[PDB]
Amino acid sequence: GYVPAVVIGTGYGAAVSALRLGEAGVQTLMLEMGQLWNQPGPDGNIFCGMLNPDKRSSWFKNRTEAPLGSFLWLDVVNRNIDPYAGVLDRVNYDQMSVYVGRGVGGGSLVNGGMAVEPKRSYFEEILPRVDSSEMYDRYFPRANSMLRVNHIDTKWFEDTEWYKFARVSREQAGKAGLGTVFVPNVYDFGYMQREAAGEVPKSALATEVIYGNNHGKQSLDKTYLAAALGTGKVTIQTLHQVKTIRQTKDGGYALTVEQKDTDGKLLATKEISCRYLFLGAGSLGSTELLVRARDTGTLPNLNSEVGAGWGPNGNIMTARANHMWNPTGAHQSSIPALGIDAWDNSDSSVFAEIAPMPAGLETWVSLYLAITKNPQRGTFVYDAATDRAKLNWTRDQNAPAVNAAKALFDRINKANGTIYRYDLFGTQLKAFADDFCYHPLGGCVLGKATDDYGRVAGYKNLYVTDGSLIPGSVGVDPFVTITALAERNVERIIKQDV
Ligand SMILES: Cc1cc2nc3c(=O)[nH]c(=O)nc-3n(C[C@H](O)[C@H](O)[C@H](O)COP(=O)(O)OP(=O)(O)OC[C@H]3O[C@@H](n4cnc5c(N)ncnc54)[C@H](O)[C@@H]3O)c2cc1C
Repeated sequence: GYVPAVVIGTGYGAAVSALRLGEAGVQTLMLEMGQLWNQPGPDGNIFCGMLNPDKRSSWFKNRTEAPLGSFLWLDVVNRNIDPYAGVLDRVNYDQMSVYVGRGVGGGSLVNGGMAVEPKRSYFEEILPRVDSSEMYDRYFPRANSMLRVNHIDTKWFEDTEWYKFARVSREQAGKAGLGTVFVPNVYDFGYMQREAAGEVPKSALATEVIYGNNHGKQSLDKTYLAAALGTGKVTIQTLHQVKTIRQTKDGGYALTVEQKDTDGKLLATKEISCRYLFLGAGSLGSTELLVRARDTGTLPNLNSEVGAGWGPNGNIMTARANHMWNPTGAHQSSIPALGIDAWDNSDSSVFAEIAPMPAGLETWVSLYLAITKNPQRGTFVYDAATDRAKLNWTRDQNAPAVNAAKALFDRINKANGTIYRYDLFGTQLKAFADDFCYHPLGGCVLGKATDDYGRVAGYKNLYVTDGSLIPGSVGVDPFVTITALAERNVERIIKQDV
């Protein structure tokens, strides 16, 4: 039925939006297509780990997959599974696979927790219509506080076997003149210490992250969404996927919403209507809803910019083979702590996460997730035949990202006399994974598909809140930027529209 505000999804944009709506007294319903992850499974844990994947690992696939970079060591643990409403969805497009979370909390359930503010001068370049002073003065600090960002104890970091992998890359990078930075996180680093001491159940130190963390990680269900529920004005319905959006004849918006079980069986189709409609379905999900609505004629006044301007945050994965005297360790925390910041806003810019690997024995490999500045963009194009958005991105559009990553890591290899690994990303020789994305950005870009606060052009009381707003790149891990921009946007929307 009717409810004043509906929020589609429960990731970062959605969670911020719902909390502030509820605090403003607006009764709000959040619709999430995945599960509320709170039921102990067959091992007594909510989530499966990376060395024991099961159906919970995967959104409707029939076989588990190894985390990218890890196939050579983790294919042995893969198994056939029944298609199930699991937590991590590998979404396959023509020449790009985008990985997204599915559940109450969205990507916050599956991500590495890295909570980083973009460089102000880069923010100013990518979003020149946005007042950067309020972002840096007000909204970024608010986001970091609410998200419960915290910082690793450097003495513990320096001492612990669980971060040897990070220290090895730091030393190697330093021989090339390259520096590292500590990366703040939403994973409780005090908890992580006690894990190493054998004092509390392990999660990051038990090879968990990408299928969820049973402990330690402050995903959005614990932070913004808990607070939203606490207002008394917000509820969350799960296993509810919004399919269509239209503008009702008498005002407001109406949604068709499918309710499924965890096996994917359709239980019901419901119409839900509202006064205020907020899209927080992610870069992929929000954009799909809007291209569908435009091209099927249910939101005919959407503009041509809906679908445009997508990029993978310049994501490239690569790996180096260490010398035999530089082992990375059998025990690697699943939460990154250091990055290589070689980001100067030029086209050679790279911000690289020093990524753990989950094998649990010594491999001598250093793994990196590079974030680059690549101007190429893709477009989501509605396919009416299959009722799907398709992402028009081709692999050659990642050549600038590969080139930037390669130039940086070539400097490190030259300084150390090391070589790449070529075998971590399939049988063909391939040192740079260039057809995945963890950080999808764009599709409904701020100021192009929307006004400067995410109001969808052509419509009143229709808002986009999430990664689809970002113009393809932020130069850092994106969730803090999504969160801060959503804080800015919803405040203003409530003040002027609600
Ligand atoms: C492996 C991995 C590692 C990452 N590591 C980091 C990191 O360390 N730091 C960082 O900053 N970022 C990281 N990210 C990226 C980060 O998680 C995303 O940028 C962020 O979650 C995007 O937030 P969002 O609000 O746009 O959407 P999401 O968090 O993707 O949330 C969208 C939600 O909407 C739901 N949904 C979608 N369509 C519908 C629909 N039609 N109806 C109902 N519900 C719908 C989804 O199921 C989901 O719960 C990582 C991501 C992955 C996958």
